[PDB]
Amino acid sequence: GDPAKGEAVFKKCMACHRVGPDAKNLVGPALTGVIDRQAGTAPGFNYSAINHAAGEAGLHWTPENIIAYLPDPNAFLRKFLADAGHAEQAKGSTKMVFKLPDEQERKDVVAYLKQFSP
Ligand code: HEM
Repeated sequence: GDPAKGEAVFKKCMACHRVGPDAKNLVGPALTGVIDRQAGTAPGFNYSAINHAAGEAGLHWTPENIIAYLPDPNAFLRKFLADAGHAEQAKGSTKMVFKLPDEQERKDVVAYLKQFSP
């Protein structure tokens, strides 16, 4: 992944997300420090039941998980919960109504996000 190109891909995320110092929540949660962060734990953000449940079931945003998540957020979260033994909690839908199908763009945007996490 190329972080330089990733910054350009992030333009597709900026309508709802912010990264950087004192980044604040908007329609979506701040993404500073999201790498390896438990899903649904960004301070002050009101998550969907499914995004919250996935984190409680063990979902952490490793680079691999973000890459697999971006092409279809709902599909990823529902499968994660089912595989974990919490299928009953995968009936809802995530508030993130956006998809990034292209593999390269996904790799690059994740490379960019890694710059803002330990
Ligand atoms: C390549 C594009 C984007 C990236 C990298 C991205 C990444 C993420 C990630 C990793 C999460 C989970 C964060 C957490 O659990 O703390 C998330 C949640 C969310 N994103 Fe995005 N996002 C992108 C674009 C968008 C856009 C454009 C929108 C909406 C038009 C959006 C709205 C949201 C919302 C509302 C949530 C919370 C979902 C929920 O609570 O169910 N995202 N995003």
